[PDB]
Amino acid sequence: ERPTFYRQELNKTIWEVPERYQNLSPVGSGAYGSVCAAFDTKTGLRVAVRKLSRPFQSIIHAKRTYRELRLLKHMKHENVIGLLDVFTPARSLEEFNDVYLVTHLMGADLNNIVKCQKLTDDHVQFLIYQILRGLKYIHSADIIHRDLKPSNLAVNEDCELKILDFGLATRWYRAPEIMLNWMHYNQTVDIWSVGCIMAELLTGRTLFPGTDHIDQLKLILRLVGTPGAELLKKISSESARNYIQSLTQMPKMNFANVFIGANPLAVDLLEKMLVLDSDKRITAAQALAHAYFAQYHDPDDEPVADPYDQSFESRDLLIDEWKSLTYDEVISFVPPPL
Amino acid sequence: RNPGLKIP
Repeated sequence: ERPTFYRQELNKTIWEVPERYQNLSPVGSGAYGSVCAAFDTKTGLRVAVRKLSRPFQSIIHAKRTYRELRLLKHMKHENVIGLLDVFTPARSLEEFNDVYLVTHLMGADLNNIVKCQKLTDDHVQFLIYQILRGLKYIHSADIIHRDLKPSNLAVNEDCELKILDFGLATRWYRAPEIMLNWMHYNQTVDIWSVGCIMAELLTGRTLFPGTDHIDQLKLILRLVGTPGAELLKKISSESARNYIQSLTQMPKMNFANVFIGANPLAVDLLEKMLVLDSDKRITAAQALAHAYFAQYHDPDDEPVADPYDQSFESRDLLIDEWKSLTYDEVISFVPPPL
Repeated sequence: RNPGLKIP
């Protein structure tokens, strides 16, 4: 059951794909690889076909390719990007060179939505709900996205949302304890991101649009107050604690003064997401039970994920061993039902 | 969500 492939050259890139993928139109390149928009004649969907660039040129890249394929193959949730297909033209491991990934082609991200209409409070509830729904699932497999932001959130005409682009304007949504490497971060780094996204959808302004890391950190600390003793004790870097102790202390602001005219339940949830100490931020699963989502919360329709074995991260392997493991993941892929 | 969001 190996498909028929056809080979063509678009840009300076060669594409060898099964003939089910028609009218390949290049949509750009980068470190993530070349991407073409295409038509999937088997499912009738428009898809993105992503060809990885140099997936096995180093130990580092070969392991990175394996990590990506394992992760994408595990994500099965209606609010998270899923893998429609993965393929190689190679008929054997010894021919194995190229990896292609296929996803549903996403027609608009959250920024494109905001540029075409004014969102209602109900739109915001549903968008944020779906982010938190997806995160509960991601976090339940001990995955941290690390890079939530509006450009990584796809939205369709029915206002249905999907989390895209798992990690490994760029800093504005990032938690302060990883923007400056204060500590080993938990998954509530993503909850901070959701807070920044939510505040921006409500006010129409970026919450913390700092230029450099320091300028940004001061805007954050102006809203949420400077770290107290309990948080300082959790910061590993002696230099970080010394920098923090040099700052003039600042109390937390009253958010109702910052977000005047927003649904008080929305403001209340933001207060629970944008807490400086990550150990006290609301989790995705708790946040779904917040009164703000009462129209959408359904405890029996907020699934968790299967356990995700990441013990490969501590394996020290040869470049061709990472390449062989990736090949197994390619040949063992089962497509989703439809 | 019933009425259609606008797409660019």
